[PDB]
Amino acid sequence: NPYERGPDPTESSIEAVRGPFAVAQTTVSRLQADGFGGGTIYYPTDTSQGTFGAVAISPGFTAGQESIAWLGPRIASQGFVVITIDTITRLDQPDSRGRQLQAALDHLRTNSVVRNRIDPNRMAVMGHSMGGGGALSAAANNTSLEAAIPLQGWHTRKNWSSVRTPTLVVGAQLDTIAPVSSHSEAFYNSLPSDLDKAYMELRGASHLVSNTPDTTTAKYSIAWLKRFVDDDLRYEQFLCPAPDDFAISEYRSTCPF
Repeated sequence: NPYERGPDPTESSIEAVRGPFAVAQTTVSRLQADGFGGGTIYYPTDTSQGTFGAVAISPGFTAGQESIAWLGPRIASQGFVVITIDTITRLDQPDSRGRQLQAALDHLRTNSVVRNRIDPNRMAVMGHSMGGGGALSAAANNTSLEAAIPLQGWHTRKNWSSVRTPTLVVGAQLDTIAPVSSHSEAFYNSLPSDLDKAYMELRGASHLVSNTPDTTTAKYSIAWLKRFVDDDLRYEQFLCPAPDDFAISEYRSTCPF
């Protein structure tokens, strides 16, 4: 595997707030952003290992970058280029959020400080709430994307049988804004039964668990991005079988991957 970056993983390593890679950051202004509201790009300084996969993360309804900012460096320090985005308007709906994630990803292709540090062929999308519904429609409209991770996703669209991208559905057990029964789980169920997918439910969690550093969210997002953006078989051990995790209320997957 030429996409493997960094040492072998442990539970501590995926749980760390920072991985082995030192990180820096650029900002894309609202004007500099074609198709999205700007954002911050976190990237590893070490190029000696090779180019890195790319991830775009969208916030939720009326939310901005600060709701998801902690995910940027935490994930980038594992070996990824991560852009946390603002939306064009604060009221943008999930379908619009998917395009803004795709245009944020596209913007990375041409970014001066980043394009040499990116493998443009290996990209992923994430999002909280309507931004998670954002992530799903971005995958449903780009079968080349490598991973999709809706975090307590919200979407009026329940059928995702067209998604061909490995998808990790992170639900909050006590979510009342996007309850897992009619959102997260419904998304997982309607994903192709043949897809590499997994549903993970955080025990006792509210809708807002993704808006503050949550170690369970980060550690399994990292494993999922490693396993499927890098084809890094070293990280399958954390996904298959169900994590031995108390923070996890429920879990179903299509393991083995």
